[PDB]
Amino acid sequence: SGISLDNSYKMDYPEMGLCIIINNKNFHKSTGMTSRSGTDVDAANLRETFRNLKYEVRNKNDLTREEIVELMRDVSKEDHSKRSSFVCVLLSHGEEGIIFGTNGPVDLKKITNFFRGDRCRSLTGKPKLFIIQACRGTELDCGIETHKIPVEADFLYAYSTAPGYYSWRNSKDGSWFIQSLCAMLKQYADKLEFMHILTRVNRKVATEFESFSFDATFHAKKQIPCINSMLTKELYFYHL
Amino acid sequence: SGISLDNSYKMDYPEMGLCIIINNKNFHKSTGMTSRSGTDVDAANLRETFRNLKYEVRNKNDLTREEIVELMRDVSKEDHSKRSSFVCVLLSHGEEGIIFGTNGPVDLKKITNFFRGDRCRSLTGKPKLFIIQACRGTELDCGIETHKIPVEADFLYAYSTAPGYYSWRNSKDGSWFIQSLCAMLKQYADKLEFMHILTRVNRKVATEFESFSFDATFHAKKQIPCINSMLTKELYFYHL
Amino acid sequence: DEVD
Amino acid sequence: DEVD
Ligand code: NA
Ligand code: NA
Repeated sequence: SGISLDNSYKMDYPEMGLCIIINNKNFHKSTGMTSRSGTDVDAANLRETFRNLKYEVRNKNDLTREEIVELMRDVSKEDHSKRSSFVCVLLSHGEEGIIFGTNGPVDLKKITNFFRGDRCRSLTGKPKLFIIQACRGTELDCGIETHKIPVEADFLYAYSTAPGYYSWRNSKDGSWFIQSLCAMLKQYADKLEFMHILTRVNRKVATEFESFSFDATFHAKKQIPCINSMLTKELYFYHL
Repeated sequence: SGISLDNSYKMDYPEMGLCIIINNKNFHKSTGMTSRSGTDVDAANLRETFRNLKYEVRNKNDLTREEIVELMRDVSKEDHSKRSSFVCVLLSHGEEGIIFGTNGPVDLKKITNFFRGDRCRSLTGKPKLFIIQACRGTELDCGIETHKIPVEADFLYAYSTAPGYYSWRNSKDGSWFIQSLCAMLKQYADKLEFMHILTRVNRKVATEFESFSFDATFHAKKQIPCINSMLTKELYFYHL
Repeated sequence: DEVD
Repeated sequence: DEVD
């Protein structure tokens, strides 16, 4: 044959993979967590956006911390042999390292570990994407006017906000991070490598949103998402 | 004029910026921290690699936790108006969130905060790069055989290892992460966007290194670095 | 606008 | 090989 190169993840398996969207809007009264108004906008837009990329989307809504873990354990035991990648979107409350089911928290690690290269063989060496719209702490950004591969390899964490910070959601328009994520896939999935799309998403969230509140503490705050890439090749949502 | 586009950081200021390399090899006996054999290989290679990119490199060696903070506070009060970016390389021990000076620890946040867009104006909107060769915990990877912008925006954390994990260093060859980082700049800085270079660095560290130890616990372990990008544009080390 |  |  000719000279070959292997800098990109193989994305021409018969199927792109599963997109799991976990949309948690209403929380058990006993936890003291408010309903996450507007997250249905986020859920519908993701579904539509990942449909266009040819992912097999499964929306789940108002899952308990047990149903979250069981869903993920079940999904990690399916046979992904014919699938190119795996995407999982978590829409919910949280703290650093943690996402809330409707009745209490789940550590992100417990979820992701299900897909470690050694625990989910049919996904070994395929890109596993985790998109997290949740709080990562309580800080507010005031802005300024202008043994062959690691088990942990091949993950990409697309964080809505920086470590330790609040994540912003609009009750009519959806969450800043997700509006921008879907817009930028619409417009750039057939042109840009994923890392360059997230960078666009970063710039949009950072440049075009400023919170508005009657409460001095919460008014005029900003957000910058966090890309955590343990990927080992470049990731394009198209193939040749 | 013609149609313009602004998806890349402006890198044609008169100067590329400062590269601060903090190389900490010998630690006060009272801390109980072993000397980091081989880190001088890392220091020399970085220096040479960032020299080739036209950065003003300043190596500092065996800094105390007070001298680290004072160095950074001083460097953040210089006038970076004529500089394109800022790079800072930390070679040392650590835990999650923390790097050790020769006599005790420093929180990464205290260092980086000096350069928040609101505290270091002459670097606002320019890319601030932080390259960290240090431990992030104690786990071992066994592998598997195959208000206008956020103050926190425009940072890139290039982590040697994944969150919670050990970082590996070879006493003759240098640290896996840094050998690969410098190799991949040599070879790709005049062709690839930075994110795509780090992805290459990830794949190299993940594919070509496996620890070797007489101690069963430490033998045959792996590593995958962590890219944390809060960047808002793409970053090329050349200009047109 | 609300925080999650 | 050593850990830092
Ligand atoms: Na958000
Ligand atoms: Na290393």
